[PDB]
Amino acid sequence: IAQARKLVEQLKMEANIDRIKVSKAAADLMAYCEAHAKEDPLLTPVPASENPF
Amino acid sequence: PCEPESLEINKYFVVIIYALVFLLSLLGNSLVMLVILYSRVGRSVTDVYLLNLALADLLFALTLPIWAASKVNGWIFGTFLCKVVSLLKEVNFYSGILLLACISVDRYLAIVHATRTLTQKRYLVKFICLSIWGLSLLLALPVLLFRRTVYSSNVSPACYEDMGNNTANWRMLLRILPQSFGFIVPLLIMLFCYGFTLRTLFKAHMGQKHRAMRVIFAVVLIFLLCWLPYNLVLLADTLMRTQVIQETCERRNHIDRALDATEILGILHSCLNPLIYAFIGQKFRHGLLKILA
Amino acid sequence: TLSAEERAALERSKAIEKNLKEDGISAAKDVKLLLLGADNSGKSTIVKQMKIITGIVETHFTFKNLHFRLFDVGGQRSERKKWIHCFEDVTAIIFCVDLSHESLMLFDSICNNKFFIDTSIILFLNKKDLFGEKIKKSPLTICFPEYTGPNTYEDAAAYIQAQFESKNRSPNKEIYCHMTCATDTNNAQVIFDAVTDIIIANNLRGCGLY
Amino acid sequence: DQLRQEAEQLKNQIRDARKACADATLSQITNNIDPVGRIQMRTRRTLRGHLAKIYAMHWGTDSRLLVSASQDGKLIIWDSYTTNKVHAIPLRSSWVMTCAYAPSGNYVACGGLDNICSIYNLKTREGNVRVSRELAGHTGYLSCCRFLDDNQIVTSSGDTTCALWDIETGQQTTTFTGHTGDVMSLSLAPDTRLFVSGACDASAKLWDVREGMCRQTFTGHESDINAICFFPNGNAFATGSDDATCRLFDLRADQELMTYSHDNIICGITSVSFSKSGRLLLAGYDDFNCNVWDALKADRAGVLAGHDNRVSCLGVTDDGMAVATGSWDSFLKIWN
Amino acid sequence: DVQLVESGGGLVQPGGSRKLSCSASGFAFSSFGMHWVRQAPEKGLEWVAYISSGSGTIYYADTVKGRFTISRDDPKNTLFLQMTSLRSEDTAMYYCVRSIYYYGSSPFDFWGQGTTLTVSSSDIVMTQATSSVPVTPGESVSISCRSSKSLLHSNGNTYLYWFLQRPGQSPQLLIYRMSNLASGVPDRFSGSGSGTAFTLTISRLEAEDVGVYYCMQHLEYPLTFGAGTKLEL
Repeated sequence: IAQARKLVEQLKMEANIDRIKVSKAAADLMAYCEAHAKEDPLLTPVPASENPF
Repeated sequence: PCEPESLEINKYFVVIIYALVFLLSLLGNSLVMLVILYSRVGRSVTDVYLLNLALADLLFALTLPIWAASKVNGWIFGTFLCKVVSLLKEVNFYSGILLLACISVDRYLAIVHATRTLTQKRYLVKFICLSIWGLSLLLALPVLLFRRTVYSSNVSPACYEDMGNNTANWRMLLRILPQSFGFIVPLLIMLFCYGFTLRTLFKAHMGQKHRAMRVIFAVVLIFLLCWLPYNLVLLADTLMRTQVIQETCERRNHIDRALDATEILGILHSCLNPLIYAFIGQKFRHGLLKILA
Repeated sequence: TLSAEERAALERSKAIEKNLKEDGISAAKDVKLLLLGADNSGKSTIVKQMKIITGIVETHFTFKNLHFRLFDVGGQRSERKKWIHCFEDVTAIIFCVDLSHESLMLFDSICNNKFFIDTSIILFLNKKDLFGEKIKKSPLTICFPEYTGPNTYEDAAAYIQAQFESKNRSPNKEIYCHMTCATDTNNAQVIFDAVTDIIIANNLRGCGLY
Repeated sequence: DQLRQEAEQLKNQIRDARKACADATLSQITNNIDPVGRIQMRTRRTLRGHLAKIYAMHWGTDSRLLVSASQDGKLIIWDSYTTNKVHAIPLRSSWVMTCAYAPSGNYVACGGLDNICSIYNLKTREGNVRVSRELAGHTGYLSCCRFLDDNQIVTSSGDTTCALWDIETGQQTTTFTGHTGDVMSLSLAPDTRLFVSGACDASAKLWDVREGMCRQTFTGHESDINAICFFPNGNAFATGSDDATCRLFDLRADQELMTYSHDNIICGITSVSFSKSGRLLLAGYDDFNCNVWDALKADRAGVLAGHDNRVSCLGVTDDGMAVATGSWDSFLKIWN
Repeated sequence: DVQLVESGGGLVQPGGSRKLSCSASGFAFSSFGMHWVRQAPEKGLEWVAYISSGSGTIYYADTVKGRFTISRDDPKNTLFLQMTSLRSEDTAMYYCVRSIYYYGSSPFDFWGQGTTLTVSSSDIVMTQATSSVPVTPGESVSISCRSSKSLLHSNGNTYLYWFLQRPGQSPQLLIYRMSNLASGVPDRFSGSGSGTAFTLTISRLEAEDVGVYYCMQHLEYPLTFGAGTKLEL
């Protein structure tokens, strides 16, 4: 009886969160992944002159 | 005088058996190398030994058809081809026998001296394989140096030896190597190693001891059946040339035919090596089945 | 390697490599075994030559110039599926059962585990005297209602051994059995024979003979 | 009794709001991007010297120095350029599951099944590496040590809890609880104020290091989560479970965005890592190879392979110049 | 506490043999490459000998090549130096220096207290422009020395070391490649350079900072020191 008292309080804490539409979040993720795309030595192969390995 | 005789039926039999042996050995050692080299998962020392043995048998089968043509019509292919083919064949024969001896040594050190730290000394397979190939090449070098086509009025030409007017006794002397580093030492090593391995297996309480003893006995019996008659015939021939045993034309013909028969019988080592060494274990069959996908 | 400092760094790396190789050579003499079984089954009192050294408990007794390290996994009290793969390379499993259902459950779980499909099991049945004294007072029927044979010590012990071996259900595995009392000292010898037999079988499989 | 129904209606409300916030999937919105094509990586280095299975590995902040723990009891620090062993630290217990490298390169923590997080000091005046501290207080095996600073470290255990330590004092400063299963992996946010832990109850929940509160929880996996990595900008994280699936959860949306399952995949994911841009989601499986997932269209953009045994750890350098994989065959391979 | 103390110095006749022992206590001796550096009276430092870890690689200066012998006793934590024949040019104060080499190490951090030895009666050249610089406290000072070759190696690391010798004391390392501050020295120090010209700057100089500043190259043996710039107050 004293173990489930904290669980419902945790549910209260988790329920009240300022949620944002998944479209905007996906757009933000796309924007970051496209903006920081020129600095990826994995997505775009680096020239052999600038490859330490 | 004594006239050496021959029959065409014998030549046809020899060439048909040679072709069959060539095909069988080619296929078998092709499967062995394919299975070994397809996947590098768990490259144990046994895989290295089996790969080397299959390579030796494959090259021996490669040289076999030229010898079949030689048995067809003598050596009409020139002295250079005589040297090359004979050197390669002798090198492969020596390497195969010494590889069998090394495999027996590995099994002895793996099953008898298993708990002790002596088992740490068998991780040198590359070094011992290189040593075996080098020693085989060195032992077969006299074949390369002193073999040439020899002509005679009554005898068809053949890739024979030529080192002087008294070449017969020199051939008898040279025969002492292939029968000592090719049969005596490897037979002694195999007998010692497999006897101790059988003793170790006998006094143990596994559930799969009987198959191990059966495989060991089969390997020893196959090696004996394959290579004993050739060495016995060669020893009898050396005794005849030494005049220890009375020499007659009928005896000469008998030994001449028996030499070819025993050579054909002993060549089967390259054919029987795969099914006896590689495919007799579950690991290689499982690997082949996996490769089939 | 062109510079002097880089040459010294390479020398240091080679020295570290040599030390690692020597340590690995010295780390192949020992034999790694796993201890398992129900609580209060004598799983920590097998050999009187204990020489131990919450978590993992190691016991490193030696015999016949061979080092045996017994890892007692007791006390972890966690999910076995997440750390039992740390013991994939153990030579064998030493299972201790006190004869005086849970033990059968552990045994079934540990025998059919995907990591230990090829690892042999050494089974120890402890407390012969206690079992023999208890069977007279209470017949072996409360826990095994399916029993039908005679209530003698030998038949009951063989029946328990049969139900413990019936959970094997796997090839490439052997279960080595032994009956132990409190006042027994030759447990080290039995462990040595079982371990050497397991090593012989593994070497046989590696060599391709079987 | 009434509390159970209250929790049930709370979960129903949370699920209803979560479904209301969803309008279009990620795979539908971003369908117009050009595919990244085939990404072929070749093994540039092969780090040898370990004599047993490797469970963990971490990259230095300078993207040149490595660290790896194995069953042999050795903690080796590599030079990833010239393949040199800078250090060789011998552990007290051979059962170690989680390396960690300090951001400043001064310390390296390395704990495991022996229940304590040993912390080693590399820059000593005596020239050797000494155990500066040994942190105790956990009742279960340790996993995914992570350094916040040179005197602050976060740990995860099988005690269904994560802890924040203070290396100076040596005491458990804060304890995070709420999981109902063994906690297997965690990753620290780039902002270095939040972190997410993946437990064995098929749920990963976001934590706050300052307040010790469970801000969020995420569900959807069908089995125990085995690894977690944050998205580069600190607004998403990817989880890997034994369900042979990877998922991308977003902290702002509180929902999974897309799944990275393939029909040919049977075994689960052992380690999960991202790329510097956040486009390649590299994941290690139990079938001895790693598959590079394009994190925006869920297409396998290549396969690393090359390993003989199960891949147990992945690592992507800070600049993204390399990806290093460790497996159970005691070999580390660096890819580029 | 790390401490290197050496004994064996004294007055010797020409042609004799003397052995110097450098006893170490306070660090893992077996993991440190040890050097010998001698300083002639009011002339400057000069490299003599070097023995690697485990006595693997040993080098000698061209001046005393084939004449000196260096030995290492790892269990005893003692470093020796055996000299066969001594001229009048061997009289100097001999220093014992530890050196550990790996990625990011400080290979000249600690110096011995020095032992005085008296005898009765191609290479990279580093040049220091000025031998004496007077200055008042609180004023920045610039010290520069050139090198013959370009010490900038192909790997991007330049092997230049700046040492400080207070009057009556032993030299201490300040910067070991170009600006990498040593352990424990004040942060006011800063170093720069490009290929062959290098500069050391000290902002907000203190009264305890006076001494002789030596710049040494470690690109290739034998190691060579500069003439030595002295700060005056």
